[PDB]
Amino acid sequence: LTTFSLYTIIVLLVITSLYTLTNNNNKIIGSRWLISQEAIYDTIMNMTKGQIGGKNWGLYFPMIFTLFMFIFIANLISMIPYSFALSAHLVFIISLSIVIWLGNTILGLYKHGWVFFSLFVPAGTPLPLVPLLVIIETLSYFARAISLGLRLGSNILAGHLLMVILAGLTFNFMLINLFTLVFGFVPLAMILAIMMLEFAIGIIQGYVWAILTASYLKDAVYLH
Amino acid sequence: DESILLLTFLGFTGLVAKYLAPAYKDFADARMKKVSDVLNASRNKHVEAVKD
Amino acid sequence: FYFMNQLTYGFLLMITLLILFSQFFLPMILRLYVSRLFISKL
Amino acid sequence: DPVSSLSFEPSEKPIFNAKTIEQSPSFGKFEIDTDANVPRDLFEYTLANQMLTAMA
Amino acid sequence: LQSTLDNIQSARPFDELTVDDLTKIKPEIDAKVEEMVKKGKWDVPGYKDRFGNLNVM
Amino acid sequence: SAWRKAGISYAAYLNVAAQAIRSSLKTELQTASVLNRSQTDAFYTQYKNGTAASEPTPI
Amino acid sequence: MQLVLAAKYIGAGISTIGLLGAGIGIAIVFAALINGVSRNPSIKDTVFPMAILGFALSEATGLFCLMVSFLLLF
Amino acid sequence: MQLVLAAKYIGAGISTIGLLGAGIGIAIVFAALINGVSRNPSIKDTVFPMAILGFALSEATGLFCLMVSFLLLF
Amino acid sequence: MQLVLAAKYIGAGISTIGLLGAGIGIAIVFAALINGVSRNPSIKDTVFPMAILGFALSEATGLFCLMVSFLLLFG
Amino acid sequence: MQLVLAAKYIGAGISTIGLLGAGIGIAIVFAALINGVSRNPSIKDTVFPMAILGFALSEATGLFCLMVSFLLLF
Amino acid sequence: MQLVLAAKYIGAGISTIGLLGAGIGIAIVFAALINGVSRNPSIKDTVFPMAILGFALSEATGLFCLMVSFLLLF
Amino acid sequence: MLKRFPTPILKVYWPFFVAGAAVYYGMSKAADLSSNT
Amino acid sequence: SSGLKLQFALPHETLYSGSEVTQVNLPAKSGRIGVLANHVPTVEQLLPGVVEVMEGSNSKKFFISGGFATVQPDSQLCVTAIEAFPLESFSQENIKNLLAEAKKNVSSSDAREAAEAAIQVEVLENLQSVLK
Repeated sequence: LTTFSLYTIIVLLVITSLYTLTNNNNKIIGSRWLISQEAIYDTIMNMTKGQIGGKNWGLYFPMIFTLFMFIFIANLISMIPYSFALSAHLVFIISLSIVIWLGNTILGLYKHGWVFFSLFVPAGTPLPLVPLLVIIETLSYFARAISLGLRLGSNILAGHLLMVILAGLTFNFMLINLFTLVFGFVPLAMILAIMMLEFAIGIIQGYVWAILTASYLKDAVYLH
Repeated sequence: DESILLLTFLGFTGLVAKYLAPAYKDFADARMKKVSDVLNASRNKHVEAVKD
Repeated sequence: FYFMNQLTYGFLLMITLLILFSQFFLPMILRLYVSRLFISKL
Repeated sequence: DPVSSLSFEPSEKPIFNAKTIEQSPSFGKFEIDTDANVPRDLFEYTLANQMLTAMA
Repeated sequence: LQSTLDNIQSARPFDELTVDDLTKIKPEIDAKVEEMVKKGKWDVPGYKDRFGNLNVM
Repeated sequence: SAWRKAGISYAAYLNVAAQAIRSSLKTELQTASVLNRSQTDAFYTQYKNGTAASEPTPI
Repeated sequence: MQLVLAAKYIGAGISTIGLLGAGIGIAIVFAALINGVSRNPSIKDTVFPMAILGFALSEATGLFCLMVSFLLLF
Repeated sequence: MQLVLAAKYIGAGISTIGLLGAGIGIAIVFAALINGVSRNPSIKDTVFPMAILGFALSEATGLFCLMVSFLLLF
Repeated sequence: MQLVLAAKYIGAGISTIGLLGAGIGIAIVFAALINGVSRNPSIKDTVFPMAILGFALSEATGLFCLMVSFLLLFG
Repeated sequence: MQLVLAAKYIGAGISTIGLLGAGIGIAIVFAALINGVSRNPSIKDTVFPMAILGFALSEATGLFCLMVSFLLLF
Repeated sequence: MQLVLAAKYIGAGISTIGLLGAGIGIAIVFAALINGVSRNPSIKDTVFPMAILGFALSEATGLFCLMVSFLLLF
Repeated sequence: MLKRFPTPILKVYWPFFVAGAAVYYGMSKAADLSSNT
Repeated sequence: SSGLKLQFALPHETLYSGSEVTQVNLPAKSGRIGVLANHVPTVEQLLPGVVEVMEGSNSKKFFISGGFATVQPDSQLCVTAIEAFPLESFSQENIKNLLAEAKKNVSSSDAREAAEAAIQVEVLENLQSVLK
């Protein structure tokens, strides 16, 4: 058995613990636990309605929902001090980005094929930089791939280990002589600010994931 | 070494119960009263339309 | 070490939440949308 | 104000000073240079036009 | 319509009605929900006006 | 130039501009509407709180 | 061999100041955020995620340095 | 041989901070973005497509030096 | 071992000036704040919590700077 | 003797950060594009080739820099 | 151990010049203060407590920087 | 519990599933080529 | 709108009033500004110079004695000014220069006359660019 797969089971138990215990007997009125999910559904709905802007825009709206929520929930469990890192396995998150990027390329080649390679020319340019504009495009084409993964877990792995080693700060500050208890309130507020940063580096970075791959969905579905 | 981050967590959640909980309470109460008032008013309006 | 472990159980739970949230959790709120809209429009 | 050729009206027109012009709520909607005295000259232009309209 | 008025008088559960009771009183609700999912018009038009989106952005 | 400090108001600045433009007229095209448009004939008289009088000067 | 751990330490040190480029950048976003609202108060919620979104794109660039320090630290 | 990997460690250290102005630069695009819509509200979803394009290209400046840090890591 | 902690100290030295953009950053935020109240007087209490938002997270990046200079000084 | 390839690594480290200026540079080629075209919305097709003109031949100079790194790595 | 105190000395040397951007930022604070009072003399010493407060806490960054240099000397 | 709806995930979300299987095969290549480090 | 509504207005004859137009070109306080079919709502004081109005038709060349260009937020640009002008016929060099020398002479007088005569010299020398 692995603690990581057990953490994924805890994630699915919280997923059960977000809607079933939320919904009091299928009521119209929309209780307080359901208002948050309503706000999430609306802020993803109105987002990707304007983002990809397609006639077929909602057809990937569940996907752009469910790719968010995993990062939304897995950065609500590692927030506990006595916990192990959930999404800081960079092989896993970068491999997720690889899966999403390759699914985008297969979608674009199944939808467009040879004219999907018409994405390489953004605008009409004079001759001595017409192919070069393609190349820096191709140079960005895997950079479109690699960065979004290599920009999520490296957030989270930078956060909590920080709160490990700066806990070691409190193991290096409150273990020297007794006047360390005098004006020793500012590392407490500093780690407080780091936790304020950590909720941001979970939630807003998950939204960054969502918005960047939503742009990539408009890239792969629509040829410019 | 790890219970100090737990102490920051307990103090932060105490500040959350001080600050964030009444704000989300008032937001939920306001949206609840708004949706309930509109849903009652539309029903009363077409009850009056039935009377007309 | 646990590349197969994390990758395989991650694939399983990704496709699980794909089909799960798709078939369940978006239209269970879309029912609330259509219900409130149909009562308000009468 | 000649309401018709056979009727009329004594009419009032307010003038807002340029102090009010920066204080206006629907004013930052309009893009304006801070470094050109545009309210302090447009108030004069407003005064001149409203005087000309009132006279004519 | 007098009986309709008396029916509106004492049968308004405007704080406790079930959306499953709405699907039961109107299967047109279920039909529009399922068709709205299957075509993919995940926009709910004419909802946001009187029922605001109350989201973050 | 420094008309805002020393010379005219901006309405009067454009008034002097119009007097220069119509002063730079084609004399074939300088109609009577142009000269009557520059027929500065208004007389201003500063009164006081006791309704005193200033000179009715040509503005 | 007595230098290579010291080389890891000072290579971590020269890698560190890249967060500088975050710490300036995010600022002008907030400065533009003030010039999102000083000249246009009625649009600020429009840019209230849209500014801080840019924060999360700039902040992460700083966050893409110190942990490049840390792998050389560990 | 205890010195050459030491030098490639510090070479990864100096090849880190090339994100710096790029970590500035994406933000200044965002700065113009906050002055794009607060000036012109009805271009909000016209520039924001290409600007987040110009984000990624401004990423494409200051990212590859980062992986020059990683390939010299190995 | 006659060289490693000395290199640790100079590594804490070079990891101290990266909060340079602290001393710029928050300050130039305040600069626009001085602009924000100047061209718009009644927006000040509107913007100053947001600006103090534009303070707090804006400086903590530089904190990371010296905590590298706090760690390689000590460990 | 051990330094002739170790120094190539640190030369690759210093000879890569030129894109830094590109991370400053082409950003305003987008950002002045923004506050330009927010100022005039229908100048866009007028300027977006020209901007993607003024992008490309201003970027590739920085793309030379790590190229000087590449030959110094191999 | 003849090297380590001298290294502390040059470490206090390199950890001194962080006040460069501190002076730059407080100069930008007073520069915008002059430019704000030039367009708003009427509100001069209501902004100025907030201006000097942000000045205080913002120059405190470079103050903490050179006192880190002070303790690194010791 | 929850009303199960036949929402399109097989006739719509095929290529991301294909990409997941291909990345599993690439992990087979990787964990049979680079897991002995 | 496709194109733009130009309201080119004068005290004696408002020439254009919501005329559908592609481009206006106007000397404002920031210099010569060309504005196309869309623009930010923007208020500018207008320096006396050459306004070129390009439409679906060709581009007309007028002189303006200053005024205000205001972009009404429905993309209705209102030029509110005083003087219209032909191609070059209303401009005559002997009329301009002989007055300009006298205006340089009156610019040596008292500051009420001197500032105004300096303005007049500026306007006639801007009209020398209309003489071109």
